[PDB]
Amino acid sequence: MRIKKKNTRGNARNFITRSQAVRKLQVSLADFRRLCIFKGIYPREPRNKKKANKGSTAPTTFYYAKDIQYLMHEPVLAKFREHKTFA
Amino acid sequence: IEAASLGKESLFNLKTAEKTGILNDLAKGKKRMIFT
Amino acid sequence: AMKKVEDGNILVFQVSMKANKYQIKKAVKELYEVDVLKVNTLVRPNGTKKAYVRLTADYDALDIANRIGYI
Amino acid sequence: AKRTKKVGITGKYGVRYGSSLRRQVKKLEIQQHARYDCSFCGKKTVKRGAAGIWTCSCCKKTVAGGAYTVSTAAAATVRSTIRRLREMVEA
Amino acid sequence: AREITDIKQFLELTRRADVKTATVKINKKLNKAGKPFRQTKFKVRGSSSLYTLVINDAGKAKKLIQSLPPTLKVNRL
Amino acid sequence: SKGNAFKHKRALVEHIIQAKADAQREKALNE
Amino acid sequence: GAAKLRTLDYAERHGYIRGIVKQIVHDSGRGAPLAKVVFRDPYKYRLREEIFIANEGVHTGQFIYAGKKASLNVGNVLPLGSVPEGTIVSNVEEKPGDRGALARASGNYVIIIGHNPDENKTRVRLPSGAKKVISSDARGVIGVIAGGGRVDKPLLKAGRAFHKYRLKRNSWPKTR
Amino acid sequence: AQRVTFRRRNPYNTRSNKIKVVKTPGGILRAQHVKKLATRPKCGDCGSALQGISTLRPRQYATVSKTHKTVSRAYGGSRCANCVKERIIRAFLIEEQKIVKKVVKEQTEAAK
RNA sequence: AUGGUGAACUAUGCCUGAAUAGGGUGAAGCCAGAGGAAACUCUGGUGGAGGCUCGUAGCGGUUCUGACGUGCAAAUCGAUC
RNA sequence: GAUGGGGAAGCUCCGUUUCAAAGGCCUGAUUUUAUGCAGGCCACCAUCGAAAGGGAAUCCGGUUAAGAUUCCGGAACCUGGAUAUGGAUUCUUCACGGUAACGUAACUGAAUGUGGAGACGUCGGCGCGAGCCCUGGGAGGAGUUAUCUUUUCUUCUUAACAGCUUAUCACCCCGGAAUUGGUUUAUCCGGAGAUGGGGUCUUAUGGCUGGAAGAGGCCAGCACCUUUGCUGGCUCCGGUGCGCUUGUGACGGCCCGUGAAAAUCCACAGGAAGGAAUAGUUUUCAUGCCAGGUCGUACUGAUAACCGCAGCAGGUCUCCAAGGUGAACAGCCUCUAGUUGAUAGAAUAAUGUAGAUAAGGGAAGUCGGCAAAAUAGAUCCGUAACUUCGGGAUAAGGAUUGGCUCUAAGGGUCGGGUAGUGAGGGCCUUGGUCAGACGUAGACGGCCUUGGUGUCGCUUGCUACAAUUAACGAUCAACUUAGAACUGGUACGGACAAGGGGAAUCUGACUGUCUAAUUAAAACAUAGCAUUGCGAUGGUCAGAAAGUGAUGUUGACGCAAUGUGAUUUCGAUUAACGAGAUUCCCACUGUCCCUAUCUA
Ligand SMILES: [Zn+2]
Ligand SMILES: [Zn+2]
Repeated sequence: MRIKKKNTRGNARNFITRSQAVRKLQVSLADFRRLCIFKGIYPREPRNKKKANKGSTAPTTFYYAKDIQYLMHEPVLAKFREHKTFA
Repeated sequence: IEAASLGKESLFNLKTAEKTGILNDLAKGKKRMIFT
Repeated sequence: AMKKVEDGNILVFQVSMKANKYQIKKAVKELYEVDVLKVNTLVRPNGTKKAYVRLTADYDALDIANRIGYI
Repeated sequence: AKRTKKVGITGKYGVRYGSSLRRQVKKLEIQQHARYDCSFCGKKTVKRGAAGIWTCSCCKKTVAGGAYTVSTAAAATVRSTIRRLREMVEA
Repeated sequence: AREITDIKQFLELTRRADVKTATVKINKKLNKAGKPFRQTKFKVRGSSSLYTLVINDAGKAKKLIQSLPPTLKVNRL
Repeated sequence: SKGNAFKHKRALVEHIIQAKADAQREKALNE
Repeated sequence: GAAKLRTLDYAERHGYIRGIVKQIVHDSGRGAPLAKVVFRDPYKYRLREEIFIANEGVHTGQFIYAGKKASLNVGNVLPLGSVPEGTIVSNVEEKPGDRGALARASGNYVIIIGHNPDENKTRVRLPSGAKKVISSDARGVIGVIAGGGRVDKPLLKAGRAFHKYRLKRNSWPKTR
Repeated sequence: AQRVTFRRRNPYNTRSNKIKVVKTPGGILRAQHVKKLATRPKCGDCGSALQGISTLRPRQYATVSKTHKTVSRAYGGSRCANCVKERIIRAFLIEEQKIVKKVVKEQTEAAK
C-alpha cells in the first residue's frame, strides 16, 4: 500500500460545505435550502474544522456527506426540475 | 565602479538629500510619508 | 502443516486464487467461529493459493482442526 | 629555480604536437590557469570556471569575460568608448 | 527502549493505563573494581516503549518492589 | 622549515639556539 | 532554454523595466556564456526568468535596464534609435519582434553607422563586414558578447575535437 | 576473513546500494545497508548552509517538530541572517530614498 | 514482381548505471638559498600535470610447420603480440 | 504515443499542444416581482517508458529434510485516520530566553508569491571513521613434548532503534594589526576587520547508557532403553600502523567537455480568519486507539541447471576477498570453505608432442639468425649522436647483492618550581555530635577540620631568575636508511618473478581506427593549414511537389563544402614513436659440422 493523501479521509470526507453540496446536487441555493428544510437536513460542526476545510478557519456551513447523498434521491427534486421546465 | 553607480540611483542619495534644501529638518526627521 | 497446527497455533488452508487476505480472514472467522490474528499467503507452483492463518490465544488450532476432522 | 628552460607550462605535452603548436598553446594556457584580481572587492581571488565565466573566491561574484583571460582588449576599448560617447550625450 | 531516571515518573508510568506487565532483572556487577554488587532493572512494558529504571541499591530496589501496584503483573528474571 | 633548511628536529633545535645567541650578541653590541 | 531578448511590451517601448542578473552559466554547445535575468511581471505578481547572452562585463547581482529610456551602459538593452552614433551592441534584433539575431557568437558585435531622417531606420556594420539597414525600433544589448579569444587556442588533440563536436550536430569524425 | 553479501536483491555497487560491515550479537559479520547521507539546507540568497537547521533527507522533515527546521528570526528557515540583515538595511534605505526623492521631485516641479 | 518478418548477433546515436594492481618519469604553481646594475642565470626542495611510459585485470589480434581436421572446438586452447 | 485538427482510395499517416466551448473552486436572503441560479476566482493539457536512476519505514537471536531482513520471540519504525489526557499557552490572547550567532517539549493559519532538499563529472594527495589485518596481559579448551619452547592453535561477541554527549567547515561578540602576522603535504588568508580570548551551529562520526545478557560463545559437573532435560562457571582489560578494503570531510587539478528530470517533503513572505475568564486554544510537545490490500520470494546462475541440435576444453553483467614472500589483486606455499571430477589395468620399441642438457667449433646452416640461447629485480657510478630543448635514456658501459654481530641516524605524550601567605574538592588512619529499612550483625549515606594519604598537599590571587640550558628529564612505540667487522660458498634478484643491445637506409608525424573466421596497411581518421560560399526574402541538405521537414535551444570567434594533412628549416629536411620495411655489428647459441641422451 502506497502513501495516502493527507486531506481525503476522516473529517474531510465526513463533512461537505454548503457550496460543495449545492454544486453536487446541481440545484440552486434556494432549492437546496428548501430541500434541507423539507428533509430535516441540518448544519453540523466538525471537531477539527481545519482538518474538515483544508486548514481554513473561515466560517463555513458543514453538512454530513451521507445526508447530502441521501438528499440526492428525493423525488421532490425531480418535481422541482419539472416545475422549471413548465415555467 | 559602474556597478556601485548602478546601485546609487535607486538607493538613498546623500547628494539628493543635500539638494532638497532642508537639511537640519531631515536630520531631525521632519518629512514622513507612508506608501504601499 | 500439521506440525504448524500443533505447535504454532496456525491453520493451513488451500484458498481461492481470487481471494485476498481480508476475504480469507473473514471466511475463516465465519466458517469456524474463531478469532484470526494474522493471515500470510503464497501462490504455490501448481497454480493454487495457500494461506497460513494464525489464530489468537483464545482459540486452539488443534481443537479446531479436530472439530473440522483432520488429524 | 627553473625546471624547464623554455617549454614552461607546455611541459605536460612532452615532445608531441609540434614546437609551434606547443608555443601557441603556451600563452593562452598561462592566461587561462592564472589567478586574476577582482574588480569588485580588490583581491587576487578570481579564477575561471568555464570559458568566459570568471568567479571570485571571496565576495562570490561571477563575471563574464574572455575565454582565456578575464578581460579582452576589445571589451576594454568598447567599455571606454561607451563611457566617452555617453558622456558626450550628456554634455 | 527508553531509560527513565525519576522515580516519580517511573511510578506514574507504572500506573499508566496502557501498562500491564513489568519485569525485575537482577545483575551481578562490580563497582570501581570493588565487591560484587547487585543491580536491579525494572522494565515496564508500555504500548510503544519498554521503560527501564536502573537501581544500584538493593534495599531501595526491594522497597520500590513493595511500592509497586498490585494489578501490574511482574515477571522476575 | 618549509624551504627545507633543517634536516631534523635536533638540527632545528641547535639552529634556534645559535640564532638566539646571535640575536643576543647583536643587541648587546648595539647597546 | 533559447537565448532570446525580452518580449516587447509597453514598458520596454516607452520607459524601462529593471531586472537583476542571478547567474552566469555555461551552455553546452555554445561558446558564449548565458545570463539568467529575473524581471518583475508588470501584470501578474510573479517573477519571470529570461535567458540572455552574456556580454563582457555582465556580472551576477547586476541591474539590467531594458527599454527606450534606459542608461547607455554595458548589459542594458535599448532600441537602436535610442543609442547615439558609433555605439557597439550585441544580440541585435534584425527586425522588431524577433528577439535577437545578429552577433550572438563569442567576441562578436555590431557597430552603429548612422540613423535616418525619413523614417526610423539605422545602418550597421555586421561582424563579417556587411552594411545593413534595420528598423530603428530593433533592440540590442550594449557591449560585446563574452568569451572572446576562444578560437585562438589550438585544440592539439583528436580527443579534444571529439569532446567539442559530440555536443554539436556537426558529424565528427568527418567522412567523404 | 568472514565474507559478506548484499542483503537486498540489487547486486550492483550503485549510489543507493551502499553497505557497511557490522558485527552482531551472534558474533558474525554482516552487511548493513546504509541510506544516502543528508544535505544541509542552503540559504536562499547566498547559498551557504544555514545553521541551526537539522540535516535530514527531504521526507524526514515531515516527522520532526518545527523547532528542528527553523530559527527564531524573520526568514528563519530560509535565509542566513547576514542576508536578512542586508535585506533589512536595503529596505530601510529604499524607503528613505523614496522620501527624499519625492520631496525633491515636488520641490523641483514647484520651481520648474 | 507483390506482400510480409528481423538490430537477442553485429554497426552506430542517445538515456541511466558499472569497471580499470603496482611501478618509472617528474610539467605549472609554491618555499629557502647564490651569482648578476637589471633581464636573467644557478642550487636544494615542494608539488603531482601528461589523448607520457613499464606492466596486471580487461579489451583486441602481427602470428605459430603447437594440440587440431568426424578435433573437446561449425572457429577452440596454448603460446605470442 | 492518443485526443483536437489536417491528410490518405484505404489498411492508416502527421503532429504532442496546437486554429478545441479540453474544469475546477469561493460567496450568496446579490430585497422584492414572490416555485426557473446569481455574483465572482484561477489558468493547462493524456498516457506509457528504469526489479542498476529518484524513492516512507526492521533489526537481532532462534527455528526446517527443504522456508526466512517474510515464520517464532523480543525489540522498533513508517504512513493514514479518529480522538482524549497531561504538558504548553491565554485577562499584554496566538511562548519566553540570549548583545549576537542562536536556544527550547510545545508556542494557531486560507488564498497568493518565493526558497531549500530530491539533484548529480573525473582525477590527486591529505585528514578522520568502520570492518579486516597484526599484537600484549589475563580466564578457559585443544595439539606438541625423542630434546627444546612462561609454547602452537582456538573462544572472550553486542543489531535496528532511543537518550545524553561528540566536529572540520561556517558564523557571532570584544579588539584593531608593519618589525606584517597566522598558516596547509600542497600558499593561501586578514581594515570587506587578521593574530588572540570567549562563544553559537550541522551530528558524517565516535563515546556512555537503554535495547542487553535474559541473547550468542567457550568450558565444567549431571542423570539414563528412552521421542530427553538439568546444574554451575567465565564471557575481562589493552597496543599499534605510509597496512588492506571501504565510507566520508576539507581542499587542489582538468575541460573550446562544466558533468538529468520528475514525483515528493520542508521552510519562508503574507494574513482570509478563528480563539479565553468561575473560561478557551494548541493534534509541527508527550502519551493513548485503529489499520496496512495485490504480485515476486524454492533452486541453479554454469567444464551438470543459460546459449552453441550435447551433460561442448567456448561465451555470458555484478558484490564480498585471510597469512607469508614480494613494489604488488604477479608467480609460489598455507588457513576458512569446497573438491578429489575427467573410462580403467598392464607394459615402456621406434616415431610424434611438450620440456631439457651437451665436448670442440661458433651462422660454416637457410630464400631469409626462422626457433632456441643469451639479457632481466634493486642500490651506487656513468651515459653518445641527434633534438621540436620537452626528449633520446633503463642509451651504451662498470661495481654490488647471502648470513651474522654491531655502530650511527631518523619520533610521540607529559613534564615548571618553592621562598612565601590562606581558603576550596574526595573512601578523611585514628578521635568527636546529629543519624538508616530489611534478614548475634548493621554498610552506604543528608554536616565539619588548622590534620594526614616549621604542619607534605590536588586547586585559584600574587611578589620573587616564571624558559633566552625544557641546550633536559620521565614515559610510550613503528620500521626504515646508512656504514663497519666477522663468516660459508662449485651459487647470495640462488625457486618464482624478470629488457638483448648497437650502427645505417626506406616508410608513416604522433595517441587512434575498421576486414566476427586465411589480407591491421604505405588506407581511414586526426589537431593544424589554405580557399570558397552564406546577414533569415539566407546557406546546407532530405524530398518528384507541397500551409516543403530538419539543421534551429542556430547568427560570421557561426554554418558548410573543398584540397593538404604535425612542426621547423632549406619540392627537399626533421626529433619522438611504430606487432611497418632493408643491410650489418656485438653477444649468443644443437641453425649447423653431427648427432647423442633424459623426463612426461
Ligand atoms: Zn571579489
Ligand atoms: Zn545567506
